[PDB]
Amino acid sequence: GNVDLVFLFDGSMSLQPDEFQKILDFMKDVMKKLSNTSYQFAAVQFSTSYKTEFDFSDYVKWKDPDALLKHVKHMLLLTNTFGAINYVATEVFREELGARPDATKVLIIITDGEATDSGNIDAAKDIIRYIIGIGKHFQTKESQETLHKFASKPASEFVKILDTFEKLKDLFTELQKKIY
Repeated sequence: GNVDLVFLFDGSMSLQPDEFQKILDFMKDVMKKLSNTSYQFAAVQFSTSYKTEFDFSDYVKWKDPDALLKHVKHMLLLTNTFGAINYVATEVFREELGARPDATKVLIIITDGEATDSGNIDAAKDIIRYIIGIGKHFQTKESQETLHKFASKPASEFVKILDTFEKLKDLFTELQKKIY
Protein backbone atom coordinates (compact mmCIF):
# COMPACT_ATOMS: atom_id res chain seq x y z
CA GLY A 1 0.00 0.00 0.00
CA ASN A 2 1.02 3.62 -0.57
CA VAL A 3 2.43 5.66 2.31
CA ASP A 4 2.61 9.47 2.43
CA LEU A 5 5.12 10.24 5.23
CA VAL A 6 5.92 13.69 6.62
CA PHE A 7 8.98 14.47 8.72
CA LEU A 8 8.17 17.26 11.20
CA PHE A 9 11.45 18.39 12.72
CA ASP A 10 12.26 20.80 15.54
CA GLY A 11 14.40 23.81 14.66
CA SER A 12 14.38 25.51 18.05
CA MET A 13 17.30 27.30 19.67
CA SER A 14 17.70 24.40 22.14
CA LEU A 15 19.24 22.35 19.33
CA GLN A 16 23.00 22.66 18.86
CA PRO A 17 24.32 22.83 15.29
CA ASP A 18 25.68 19.26 15.23
CA GLU A 19 22.40 17.95 16.67
CA PHE A 20 20.32 19.72 14.04
CA GLN A 21 22.59 18.26 11.33
CA LYS A 22 22.13 14.74 12.80
CA ILE A 23 18.35 15.25 12.46
CA LEU A 24 18.77 16.29 8.79
CA ASP A 25 21.06 13.29 8.18
CA PHE A 26 18.54 10.93 9.81
CA MET A 27 15.74 12.17 7.53
CA LYS A 28 17.97 11.67 4.46
CA ASP A 29 18.94 8.16 5.59
CA VAL A 30 15.29 7.16 6.25
CA MET A 31 14.33 8.39 2.77
CA LYS A 32 17.19 6.44 1.15
CA LYS A 33 16.36 3.27 3.16
CA LEU A 34 12.56 3.34 2.71
CA SER A 35 12.73 4.56 -0.92
CA ASN A 36 10.35 2.65 -3.23
CA THR A 37 7.20 3.24 -5.28
CA SER A 38 5.02 2.94 -2.16
CA TYR A 39 6.57 5.82 -0.22
CA GLN A 40 6.56 9.53 -0.86
CA PHE A 41 7.83 12.14 1.56
CA ALA A 42 7.48 15.71 2.72
CA ALA A 43 9.32 17.66 5.42
CA VAL A 44 8.37 20.61 7.64
CA GLN A 45 10.66 22.49 10.01
CA PHE A 46 8.93 23.90 13.13
CA SER A 47 10.16 26.38 15.70
CA THR A 48 8.13 29.54 16.33
CA SER A 49 6.80 29.33 12.79
CA TYR A 50 6.29 26.48 10.31
CA LYS A 51 8.04 26.01 6.97
CA THR A 52 7.40 23.33 4.39
CA GLU A 53 10.98 22.48 3.34
CA PHE A 54 9.68 20.23 0.59
CA ASP A 55 6.24 18.90 -0.25
CA PHE A 56 5.16 15.60 -1.77
CA SER A 57 5.28 17.03 -5.31
CA ASP A 58 8.86 18.23 -4.68
CA TYR A 59 9.81 14.69 -3.64
CA VAL A 60 8.32 13.29 -6.87
CA LYS A 61 10.21 15.92 -8.86
CA TRP A 62 13.65 15.48 -7.26
CA LYS A 63 13.81 12.02 -5.58
CA ASP A 64 17.14 13.08 -4.06
CA PRO A 65 17.20 13.66 -0.27
CA ASP A 66 20.43 15.70 -0.46
CA ALA A 67 18.88 18.07 -2.99
CA LEU A 68 15.54 18.24 -1.15
CA LEU A 69 17.06 19.40 2.14
CA LYS A 70 19.92 21.52 0.74
CA HIS A 71 18.24 24.85 1.48
CA VAL A 72 17.21 24.18 5.09
CA LYS A 73 18.26 26.89 7.56
CA HIS A 74 18.00 26.21 11.30
CA MET A 75 15.27 28.57 12.56
CA LEU A 76 16.68 28.92 16.10
CA LEU A 77 13.47 30.08 17.80
CA LEU A 78 10.79 28.37 19.93
CA THR A 79 9.11 24.90 19.96
CA ASN A 80 5.48 25.31 18.88
CA THR A 81 4.65 21.61 18.50
CA PHE A 82 0.82 21.75 18.68
CA GLY A 83 0.53 24.24 15.82
CA ALA A 84 3.21 22.34 13.87
CA ILE A 85 1.17 19.13 13.89
CA ASN A 86 -1.99 21.00 12.88
CA TYR A 87 0.00 22.72 10.07
CA VAL A 88 1.03 19.32 8.70
CA ALA A 89 -2.58 18.09 8.83
CA THR A 90 -4.03 21.12 7.03
CA GLU A 91 -1.18 22.49 4.85
CA VAL A 92 0.92 19.45 3.80
CA PHE A 93 -1.51 16.56 3.41
CA ARG A 94 -3.20 18.16 0.39
CA GLU A 95 -3.86 16.49 -2.96
CA GLU A 96 -2.91 19.74 -4.77
CA LEU A 97 0.57 19.47 -3.18
CA GLY A 98 1.08 15.84 -4.25
CA ALA A 99 -0.62 13.91 -1.43
CA ARG A 100 -2.34 10.71 -2.57
CA PRO A 101 -5.93 10.05 -1.43
CA ASP A 102 -5.36 6.26 -1.21
CA ALA A 103 -2.15 6.47 0.87
CA THR A 104 -1.74 5.90 4.60
CA LYS A 105 -0.81 9.22 6.23
CA VAL A 106 2.22 9.02 8.55
CA LEU A 107 4.00 11.65 10.64
CA ILE A 108 7.43 11.32 12.23
CA ILE A 109 7.82 14.19 14.70
CA ILE A 110 11.36 14.83 15.92
CA THR A 111 11.96 17.07 18.96
CA ASP A 112 14.48 17.85 21.71
CA GLY A 113 12.12 19.57 24.15
CA GLU A 114 8.70 20.31 25.48
CA ALA A 115 6.18 22.33 23.50
CA THR A 116 6.03 26.11 23.97
CA ASP A 117 2.42 26.35 22.70
CA SER A 118 -0.86 24.62 23.59
CA GLY A 119 -4.29 23.71 22.19
CA ASN A 120 -5.21 20.41 20.58
CA ILE A 121 -4.28 18.29 17.55
CA ASP A 122 -7.79 17.07 16.68
CA ALA A 123 -7.15 18.04 13.03
CA ALA A 124 -4.40 15.40 12.84
CA LYS A 125 -6.41 12.56 14.41
CA ASP A 126 -6.44 10.44 11.25
CA ILE A 127 -2.65 10.60 10.83
CA ILE A 128 -0.47 7.80 12.23
CA ARG A 129 1.89 9.73 14.50
CA TYR A 130 5.36 8.72 15.76
CA ILE A 131 7.26 11.12 18.01
CA ILE A 132 10.95 10.93 18.76
CA GLY A 133 12.09 12.81 21.87
CA ILE A 134 15.87 13.15 21.95
CA GLY A 135 18.34 14.06 24.65
CA LYS A 136 18.73 15.59 28.07
CA HIS A 137 15.45 17.50 28.17
CA PHE A 138 13.60 14.13 28.37
CA GLN A 139 15.42 12.62 31.32
CA THR A 140 12.35 12.72 33.63
CA LYS A 141 9.25 10.52 33.31
CA GLU A 142 7.12 13.68 33.43
CA SER A 143 8.86 15.27 30.43
CA GLN A 144 8.57 12.01 28.49
CA GLU A 145 4.83 11.78 29.21
CA THR A 146 4.24 15.22 27.70
CA LEU A 147 4.93 13.67 24.27
CA HIS A 148 2.12 11.10 24.54
CA LYS A 149 -0.61 13.60 23.57
CA PHE A 150 1.13 14.17 20.20
CA ALA A 151 1.52 10.55 19.19
CA SER A 152 -0.77 7.70 18.25
CA LYS A 153 -1.54 4.98 20.82
CA PRO A 154 -0.09 2.95 22.34
CA ALA A 155 2.72 5.25 23.44
CA SER A 156 4.88 2.11 23.84
CA GLU A 157 4.80 1.83 20.01
CA PHE A 158 4.61 5.45 18.91
CA VAL A 159 6.72 7.39 21.46
CA LYS A 160 10.46 6.84 21.12
CA ILE A 161 12.75 8.36 23.76
CA LEU A 162 16.40 8.47 22.69
CA ASP A 163 19.08 9.54 25.19
CA THR A 164 21.50 10.74 22.45
CA PHE A 165 21.33 11.87 18.81
CA GLU A 166 23.63 8.91 17.98
CA LYS A 167 20.67 6.59 18.73
CA LEU A 168 18.72 7.83 15.67
CA LYS A 169 20.61 5.18 13.70
CA ASP A 170 18.97 2.48 15.82
CA LEU A 171 15.53 3.42 14.45
CA PHE A 172 16.26 2.56 10.76
CA THR A 173 15.56 -1.16 10.89
CA GLU A 174 12.39 -0.50 12.88
CA LEU A 175 11.06 2.07 10.42
CA GLN A 176 12.00 -0.20 7.47
CA LYS A 177 9.99 -3.05 8.96
CA LYS A 178 6.71 -1.11 9.32
CA ILE A 179 3.80 -2.43 7.28
CA TYR A 180 0.94 0.05 7.56
